[PDB]
Amino acid sequence: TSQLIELVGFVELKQLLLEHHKELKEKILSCLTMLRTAEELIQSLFPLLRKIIYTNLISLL
Amino acid sequence: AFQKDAKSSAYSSRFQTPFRRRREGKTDYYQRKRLVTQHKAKYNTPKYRLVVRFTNKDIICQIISSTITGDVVLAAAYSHELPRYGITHGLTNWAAAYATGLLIARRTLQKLGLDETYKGVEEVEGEYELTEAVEDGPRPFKVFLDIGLQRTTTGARVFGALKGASDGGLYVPHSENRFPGWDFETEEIDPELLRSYIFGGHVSQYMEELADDDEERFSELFKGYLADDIDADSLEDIYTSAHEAIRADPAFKPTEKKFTKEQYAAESKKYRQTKLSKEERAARVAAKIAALAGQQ
Amino acid sequence: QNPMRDLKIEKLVLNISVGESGDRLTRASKVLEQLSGQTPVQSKARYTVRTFGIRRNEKIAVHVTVRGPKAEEILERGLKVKEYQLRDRNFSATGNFGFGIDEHIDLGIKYDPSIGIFGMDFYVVMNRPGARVTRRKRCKGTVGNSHKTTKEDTVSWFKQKYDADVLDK
Amino acid sequence: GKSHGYRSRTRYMFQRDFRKHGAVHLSTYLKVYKVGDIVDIKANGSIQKGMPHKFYQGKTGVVYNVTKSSVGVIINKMVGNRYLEKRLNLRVEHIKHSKCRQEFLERVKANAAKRAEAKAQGVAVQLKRQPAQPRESRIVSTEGNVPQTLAPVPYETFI
RNA sequence: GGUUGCGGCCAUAUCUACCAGAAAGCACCGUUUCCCGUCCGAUCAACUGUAGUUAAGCUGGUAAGAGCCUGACCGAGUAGUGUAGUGGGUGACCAUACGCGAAACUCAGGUGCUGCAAUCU
RNA sequence: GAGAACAGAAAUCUCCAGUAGAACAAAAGGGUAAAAGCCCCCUUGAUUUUGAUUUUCAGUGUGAAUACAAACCAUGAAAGU
RNA sequence: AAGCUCGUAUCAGUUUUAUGAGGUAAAGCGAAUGAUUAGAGGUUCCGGGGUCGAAAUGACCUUGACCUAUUCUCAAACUUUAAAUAUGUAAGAAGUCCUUGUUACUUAAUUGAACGUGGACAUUUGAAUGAAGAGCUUUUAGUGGGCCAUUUUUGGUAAGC
Repeated sequence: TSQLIELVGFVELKQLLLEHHKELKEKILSCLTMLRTAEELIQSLFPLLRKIIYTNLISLL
Repeated sequence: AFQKDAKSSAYSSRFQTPFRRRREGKTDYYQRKRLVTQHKAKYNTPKYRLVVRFTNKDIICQIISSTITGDVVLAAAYSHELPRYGITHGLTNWAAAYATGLLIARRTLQKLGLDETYKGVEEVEGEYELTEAVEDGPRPFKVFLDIGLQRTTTGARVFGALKGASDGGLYVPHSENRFPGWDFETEEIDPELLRSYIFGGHVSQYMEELADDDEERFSELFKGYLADDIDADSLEDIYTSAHEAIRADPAFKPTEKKFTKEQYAAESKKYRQTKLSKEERAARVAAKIAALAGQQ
Repeated sequence: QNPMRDLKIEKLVLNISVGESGDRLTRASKVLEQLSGQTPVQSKARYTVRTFGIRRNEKIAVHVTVRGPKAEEILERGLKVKEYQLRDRNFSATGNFGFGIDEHIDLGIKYDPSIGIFGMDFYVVMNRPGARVTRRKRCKGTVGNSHKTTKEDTVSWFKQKYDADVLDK
Repeated sequence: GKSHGYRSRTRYMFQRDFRKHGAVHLSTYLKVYKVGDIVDIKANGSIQKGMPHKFYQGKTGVVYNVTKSSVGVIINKMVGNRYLEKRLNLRVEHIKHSKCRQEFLERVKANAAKRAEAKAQGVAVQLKRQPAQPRESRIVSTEGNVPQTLAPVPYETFI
């Protein structure tokens, strides 16, 4: 449903995080930093292995 | 439970009860909205509905005209009509409701102008077909229903009551997706298995596993049938000859009656109490200021 | 009075909390299956926790509800484990009761090291005939006061048949 | 920057109704109105799709059609002196059931039996009821009720 | 008179704490070969009318209960508002003549009503 | 609020009380309970042609809403939308 | 100021009938704004910086965000929605009752509704009934700079606007 992936994207919410937890991971880290718990996010990189986004976020936090 | 919470007196202000027919539960405004009430494209029209209520699988059929003020019952078909004919028991099945639908299609039809018209078939085999009404004149009659609850399922005496009425001249645009013998997979219809629930083939089928298998409930279940000598193919003759009693005299003959509303108007107030006026019961009022609520 | 206001068990509901999904849960499930013959049901985490290590909708626990005869067996069978001694709490004001057991083996059931060792709890909800009034579709009602299951009434019931002991104050 | 474009604008009126309530009272879409039922611009609280001035209030035209929306009416815009043009009506939330064509037809129309009785009786008809003529000299009594002379209480000086 | 299905009626019903229920008419309980519906035959669906039962629900009765409603020259011909008017007054206010005219508190009474069909000593 | 094998004031399961501070597409507030809502299953009438009416208006432009008939679909045991 | 077309012909500073419309009262911040308050006690290879061992996961502090254990629960005038007291529209030859036609709507059913004709309710003909005229079209001039008092309403920290 990557369509609605970008769906929650353009959106998606804290319920959007629920939908996300129900490239591809481009939209991934996208709404990633979006919702940005951070633990969920480390595990995110987890399920993972985008890059730029993550790096920037880490540098800013 | 207000012995623990104990609400205040200001809490009861925005209180609003529903229907009398809601608490006790009798009327619904989501099915009746498309049953009694209707757009003014038809205006004043005696939309007769068939009220069906199977309690303990007991045959109950009621016909009430659609009126906003003052309902008038046209006809009624209960379970105290089959013992009158000759059918003792076995009136709680689908075949009984099937014969009831045909019986109500002759009793109500008698006062519905003519009785010769609106028939169809009398062979009774179980086949999905449409009744051919008389061209130019007698339009195909359509009977309306009135239930409320009862889950949408297959093999219902309530839902199959229209099927029995469909063979009585009553033309209703129904389907065949819910017949006892229908496959959920494909869209094929099997009239062979359908016939089993007409002559009581499914009833005698369970009896075959009682004289060799289930012997414990042999003396318990099926007892009234042995009293009328029903065990062989005599059960089939019951529903078969039941159609002959339908065209006999559908005038609904009253029972014993014996003294209606006259001599039986004095029984309740013979053991219970009543809310008598305080002017006569001053002995109980003056007793409240004595020791009941006046401290000894 | 009493005729027809006996005191059947409505249902026994065994329940296994497991702060995670995966093998360790499908194994808890396997336990409840072979023990009930019924295929058991999974429950998702309601919110996310972190100090419990769970996320919203994770699948975190299985359970299974069991009714009539089969109920009484597993009741007594695990009731054994508890040496026929509950406590004065354990019983709800609305007259049901429960207990936990750990080690689901202390009641029949072998070991199998590729299954592990799980607890053995489950609640027992009691009722009388005519419970249906509060439960059917049409004319749904609430059961009359002098018909409701209570703590007094259920404890006394337990103390009797089973013979088991109540305990505490 | 602003709030328009695709689907926005109008941040002055933003929903429903109340009053009686049972839906809108489930009998609006059922019954079809005819000649007499006026759909006064009622229920505009949530129906202000181009809200008019506060001056337009009270005037009424002539009903000629009943449908989904409302009936045709006029509002003699008494601005300055005479009345301007225009017609109005109202959406669907302003659809009512006027009782003016009810009570008036249960008092005058109810006395139709008193009209068909003059030629075979002797005049004295019509429902032109008398308003309230002053009472003349009536006959009263005294025995059974002893008169009593009252007096206002002496209001003293106090806070 | 009572009871069941189907309406009108929307606190004049429902809730806490009790009592009554000979007949008829409901419900609960029992069954799992077929159909529908679950993690669980509790609810729903299907089948049957032989067996525990006035135990639950409904109804009725009991009540200076609670809540709500009706009535009264009880509160109160009140308060507020309108018209007219050369009364006092700096402002904030307080009256008379001629119409209309608040709520709550106090007191008293009632404790669901009704049509059709069917059943019932 | 009252319980329990793994398990603490939070997680899983069960029961009781309970006339809506909720749910019901954006930010928000009354509704309504054998729900007008949510979930599962079943889906393409959220699309086209021919009329009329309501608010603004000069019985306007644009936009939006309500209510029929005449083709073409879906859901349902029936009555319907 | 200058014209045309008509007649039982335009209604009302006083009294009865309560169907619509509105955003001032109540509530919430648990996805919208704001004055979403005020502290203490821990844990450091490697969240980011020093001193001291040539070193090795040898050791020891301070200065910012959290968790556990408390308090308040966010002003009526940010927005949307939503009441009592109140005010138009309703006033019959233009309408109603009894007998009777038609059609492509409704119904099993010349039944109802909608749509016609004829007769009666005839001086109490649909509260009371004051009242030196009514409707439509066209054109021109002046005016787009005043003040004060009484009653009602908002604001109103002396004198006072």
